[PDB]
Amino acid sequence: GDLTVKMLGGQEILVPLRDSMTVSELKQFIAQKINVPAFQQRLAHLDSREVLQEGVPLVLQGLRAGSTVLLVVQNSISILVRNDKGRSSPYEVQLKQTVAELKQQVCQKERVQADQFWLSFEGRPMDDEHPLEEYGLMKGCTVFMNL
Amino acid sequence: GDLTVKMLGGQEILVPLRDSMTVSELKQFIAQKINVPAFQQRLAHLDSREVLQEGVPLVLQGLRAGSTVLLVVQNSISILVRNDKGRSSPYEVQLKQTVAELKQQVCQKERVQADQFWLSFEGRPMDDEHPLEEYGLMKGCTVFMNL
Amino acid sequence: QIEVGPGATNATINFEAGILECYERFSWQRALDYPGQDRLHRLKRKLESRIKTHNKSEPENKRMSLEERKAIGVKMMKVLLFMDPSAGIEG
Amino acid sequence: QIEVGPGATNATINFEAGILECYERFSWQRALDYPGQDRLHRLKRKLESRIKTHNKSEPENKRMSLEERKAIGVKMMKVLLFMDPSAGIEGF
Repeated sequence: GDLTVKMLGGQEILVPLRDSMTVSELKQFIAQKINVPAFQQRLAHLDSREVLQEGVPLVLQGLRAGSTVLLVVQNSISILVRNDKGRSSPYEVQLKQTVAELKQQVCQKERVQADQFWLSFEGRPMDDEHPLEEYGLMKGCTVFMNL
Repeated sequence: GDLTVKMLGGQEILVPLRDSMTVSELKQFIAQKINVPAFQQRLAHLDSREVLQEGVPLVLQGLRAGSTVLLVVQNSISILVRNDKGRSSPYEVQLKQTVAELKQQVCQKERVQADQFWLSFEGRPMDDEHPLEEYGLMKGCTVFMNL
Repeated sequence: QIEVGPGATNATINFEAGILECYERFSWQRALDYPGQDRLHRLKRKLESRIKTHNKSEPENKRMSLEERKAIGVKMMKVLLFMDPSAGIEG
Repeated sequence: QIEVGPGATNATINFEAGILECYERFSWQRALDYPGQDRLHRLKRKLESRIKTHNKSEPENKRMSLEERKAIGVKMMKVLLFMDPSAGIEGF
């Protein structure tokens, strides 16, 4: 078969999936064809509005030759936060998201509570309610954890 | 007591209402203060973001001396739609709200699904994607449920 | 610059139509300041001239007026604000 | 027009802050055309100057960067678009 992926600027990508193909695979195909990495891609059924499930073949989610999927691209950058022992660990973060949410990401990434540390950039403390753009993180920049 | 109605542009409107007045009485009050009719007003708590319940006095919904209420004005109107059994039922709608949500609205309002009936104005079938300004509805007029 | 394909002029028509409708809804709350109100009006005029010149070069089967472009404008605005395609439709 | 009072200037700063965030997100879809992309950047710069002139004549306890002004902007946009005050950060 063959499936159409539409985007808000009228692009339409024609991705052909046959067997048990997975939405991860879909995102990868479209990623190659549009130079936008699979994680920066949110996909949803055209009108069924249910955001598709990951590990499952698309052919279960009622996807078929002729169907249409909408792709919206969310932008984020990759950064590093480093821990008390000094090991940077990567993270994919959205600039509008809150710090709290990065803070909550570094919790379960490094198994700690979020009541314990500062979180600082350019040795500037980062307030849990503000968004990350406030502090101007860039690609591959490095945030600090302060117990 | 003293309650502040805050609108998007920073205006605040200090309705002194201790009482046990309902929300109709509040919308009426403010409607007198800023010349916007009760029907064109949506309201919610400032932090609870929940839109207030009509039947209940505002003293029950945890509004206190110095509370805060958000007021949004929507140039919309009021209308009747009447069902197969012949009983009319009031509905406030947005001119740009489309007949699709007016349909889904009378669904649970009445108690039926959406997939069965036309909906008509002046013996004109109404088309699901199209909005309501299309069909020139005025104050208080009447729409028909076509089984 | 960002590289855009064909149909970016059209989808920019629609996106800025919804931008206009946002303003309009805003100024109903007596919230649009005076330079911004005039920003609303310049936007509307410049948009309608863009809409007629654009619509002339499109099929009658896809030729839409300003007020119906503004409705797609809102539909693309809700997906942008909630970063969900699941907000385009009754969500 | 209308009946606009003081502090509509602050709310228009914020409103536009969200308009800009909207153009930004839009452009991520390689959907903002070239004149519109320059419209986005002109919006950003003239917004930043309006924000610094504004913040200086306000309390430092209510002096906000463009990037925090854009969070309020998106919030008032979601309440206008869904015509629900219940959409500021509770409606989805």
